[PDB]
Amino acid sequence: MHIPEGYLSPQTCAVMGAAMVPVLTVAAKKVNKSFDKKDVPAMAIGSAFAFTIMMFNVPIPGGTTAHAIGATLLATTLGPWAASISLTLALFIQALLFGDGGILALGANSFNMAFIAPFVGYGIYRLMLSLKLNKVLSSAIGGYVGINAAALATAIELGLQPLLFHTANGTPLYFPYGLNVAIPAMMFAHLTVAGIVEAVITGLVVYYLLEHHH
Ligand SMILES: [Co+2]
Repeated sequence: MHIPEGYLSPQTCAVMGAAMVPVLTVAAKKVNKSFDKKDVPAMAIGSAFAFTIMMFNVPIPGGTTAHAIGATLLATTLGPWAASISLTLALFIQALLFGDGGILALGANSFNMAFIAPFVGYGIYRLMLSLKLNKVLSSAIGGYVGINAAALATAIELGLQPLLFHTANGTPLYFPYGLNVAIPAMMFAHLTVAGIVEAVITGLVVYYLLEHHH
C-alpha cells in the first residue's frame, strides 16, 4: 500500500507528516520510559522483519500495492508505541535507500502502516482477548483488521486527490482515481489476500514465540 512520490499533493504530504510527528514524539517518550537497552535488539529485529515481508507485494490497478506488514505482530510483542518506531524505521529505509514509497509521502505512509495498522490491530487484539480468545487467534484477527484499516486510510488519501487537486478543466494533478475506484480496488486486495497473509504470518510467529521453541 506504500504510496509512491507524486501520488499525493505536497499539501496532503505536509498534513500527514504534521500528524505523524506528534505520534513519533509520543512514541519516543513512551519507549524511553519503559524500555531498557536489553529490549532494543527486539525492536531492530522486528524492524528488519517488517521490512523484509513488505518487499513482497503485488501492484493494484486503481491503487498502489498489496503486501503484508507485520504491524500487529510487532504491536502485540513490542507494544504499539515501539511497533510505531520499528515500522517507521523500516519505511524510512525503504524510501531513502530503495525508492519504495515516496520520501515526501513518508508522513502518509507511516501514518497508515506505522500508526493506524498497529494501533487498530492492537486495539482489536485486546478486544478478542477480553472475549477469552487465545493470543494466537486474537493477534491474527487483529492483524487482518489492522492492515485493512491501513488500506482504507490509503485508499481514502489517494481517492481524495482528484477531488481536491485538479486543473480548472477538472484534470487530476496527482493521483487520478477517485474513492469509487481506489476504495474497492485497495479493499478487495486487502480483504481477500493481503489481510489473510498478514493474519497467518501474525498468528504463526506469535504461536512459535509463545512456544519459545516449536
Ligand atoms: Co505498501
